[PDB]
Amino acid sequence: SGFRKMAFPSGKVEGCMVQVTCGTTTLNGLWLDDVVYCPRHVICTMLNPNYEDLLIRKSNHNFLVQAGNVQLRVIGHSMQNCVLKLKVDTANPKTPKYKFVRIQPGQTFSVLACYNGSPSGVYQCAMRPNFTIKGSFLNGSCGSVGFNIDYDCVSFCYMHHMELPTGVHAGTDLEGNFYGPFVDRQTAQAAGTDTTITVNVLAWLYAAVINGDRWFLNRFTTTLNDFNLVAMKYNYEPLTQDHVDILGPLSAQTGIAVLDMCASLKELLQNGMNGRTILGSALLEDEFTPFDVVRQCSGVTFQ
Amino acid sequence: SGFRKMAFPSGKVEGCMVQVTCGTTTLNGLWLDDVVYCPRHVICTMLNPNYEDLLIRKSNHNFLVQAGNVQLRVIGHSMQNCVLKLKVDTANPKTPKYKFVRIQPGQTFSVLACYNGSPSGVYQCAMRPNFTIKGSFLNGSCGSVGFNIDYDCVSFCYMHHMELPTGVHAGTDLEGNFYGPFVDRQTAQAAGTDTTITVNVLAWLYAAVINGDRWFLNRFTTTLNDFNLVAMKYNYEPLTQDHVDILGPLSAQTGIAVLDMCASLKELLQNGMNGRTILGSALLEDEFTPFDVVRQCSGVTFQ
Ligand SMILES: *[C@H](O)[C@H](Cc1ccc[nH]c1=O)NC(=O)[C@H](CC(C)C)NC(=O)c1cc2c(OC)cccc2[nH]1
Ligand SMILES: *[C@H](O)[C@H](Cc1ccc[nH]c1=O)NC(=O)[C@H](CC(C)C)NC(=O)c1cc2c(OC)cccc2[nH]1
Repeated sequence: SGFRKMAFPSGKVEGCMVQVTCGTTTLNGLWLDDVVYCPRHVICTMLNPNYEDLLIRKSNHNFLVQAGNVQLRVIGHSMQNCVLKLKVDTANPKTPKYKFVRIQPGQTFSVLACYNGSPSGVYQCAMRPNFTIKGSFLNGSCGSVGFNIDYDCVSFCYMHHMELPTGVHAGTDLEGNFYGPFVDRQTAQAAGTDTTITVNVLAWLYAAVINGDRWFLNRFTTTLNDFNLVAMKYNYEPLTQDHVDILGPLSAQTGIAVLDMCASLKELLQNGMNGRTILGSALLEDEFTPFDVVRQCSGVTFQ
Repeated sequence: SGFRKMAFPSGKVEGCMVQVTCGTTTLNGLWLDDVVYCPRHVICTMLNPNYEDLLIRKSNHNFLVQAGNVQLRVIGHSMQNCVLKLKVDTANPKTPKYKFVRIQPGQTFSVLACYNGSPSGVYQCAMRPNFTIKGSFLNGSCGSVGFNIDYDCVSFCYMHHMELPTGVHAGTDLEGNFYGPFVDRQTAQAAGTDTTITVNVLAWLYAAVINGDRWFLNRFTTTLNDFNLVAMKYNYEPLTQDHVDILGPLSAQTGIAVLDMCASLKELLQNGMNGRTILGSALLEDEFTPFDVVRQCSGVTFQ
């Protein structure tokens, strides 16, 4: 019993973290096979950089790459969108089975926060509809990564580049393409309007039911259309039928049809919890996907 | 910027997790040097076990220990309080620098939840004043461990044995001694009355200030005595001067004396947040120690 915001075991990713220094800037890189991936702004010195030019100047030896104590000789270098790829003379023996994936807003992943090539800690978070994440990142964390694990395969989805004036965070996929409309410039860039991930809240309510919190379960039902109208008023993402279907397995487990839970959520948005808590929380939690709930409640393990 | 409930990187502990089977029961063990530590109730078959007797029957070969794919030959076995120690013929090459510690209520640690010797995920939690933890543990998780990391040293403090009727969790230190008044019997054991960790709430308020949430900061001050009276009414641990001193460094950082923050908390207990949030939360968070705050806000890393 019990429901926690659980992160993936981090060891497979820990074994890939390195430190990358160019001139005076040091940030984190990701060492897979004989390539180190890192954010390209390590070659900055930055209000508007011309990264292709800065890279003509730079030669391999200008990149100091340290894997713990060991220095790794850079024998080649290239750029792909906003990430630098440093070919090194040594393949990482701890490289896991891996993919690069681009996630969708609403999906979750674990962040391994690193400084100077060493891990500080791990937590789970959601890609917000506005393509930001509400993380815990200080200066020097750039190049920390986000990931999911599927059995033995690490799917890297996020590399950290920037903190916005709002104090939320923004970065790229491992092909260097930013999530959302940001650029890797030392300029102030505004977020974009966020909304709550409605399908995730419903998953979290099924998790509550599975654990034992049911007070919020109202006797009524509703239509997808009617619900999506009450949602718009409270800044909630529209629920699609793809979402309704993703919730089917939880619905079948708990004996509660999706539209009934939709009724029960519709109430909460209108009356609040009146001092009550769901799974130890007093706000409606939207950073658990339906998969996350099934994983945690089923004891799914990795390898 | 940003404050998350961050767990320790789990890789050092991942490298120690093994599967232990006796007859039909399989749970998790901790492999350090040539010893595997696990909960002794793996030799049960359980309403009131006589563990010393069951162990006379058992011979080494009766313990099936698997480290991933590899079987580890048990060449000796012994009990220490509620944990079994299985000497194996092979020393774990991934053993980290480590200590066994017994933590104090109010302190925090990370849990690496495992099943069948494999990790499911990692999260941070607090030892409650009543010596329980509010975890996420299913049947078969027993032998999962809790730990802290200090640079390169893993300090193991918790091994999981039981879930109480309340659905909170209870276990031992790595010397097999239970936290709180529980026993490893298949019986229903009641918790004991819990309270909120007052020093941790204050740390969490300094964390808020450090990040930018200050609305709750009242202009008044108060005495330790006066505050501890308002606390008792709301089921809050008494704040001692040892606690006040542990908060000194945060106080010095933020320019806010400890007793002033005590005034500002005294209000919240009396008026609530009136629909407002501190660090994205609408309840007063008590699972961050003062150290946890400084670690996270300072970028402290491990190795
Ligand atoms: C890389 O380690 C850091 C990450 C970081 C810095 C500070 C706080 N939290 C963090 O996570 N990245 C950067 O510093 C960016 C460097 C590159 C992409 C140019 N810069 C920013 O993230 C940044 C820059 C600015 C301004 O510059 C005018 C203005 C306002 C906000 C801002 N954020
Ligand atoms: C070990 O893997 C499990 C852990 C566990 C089981 C179920 C749910 N969450 C969990 O974390 N431990 C056990 O099953 C204990 C076995 C040993 C210590 C005997 N048993 C319990 O934790 C337990 C036993 C009971 C009752 O037995 C009459 C009654 C009520 C609650 C209860 N908990």
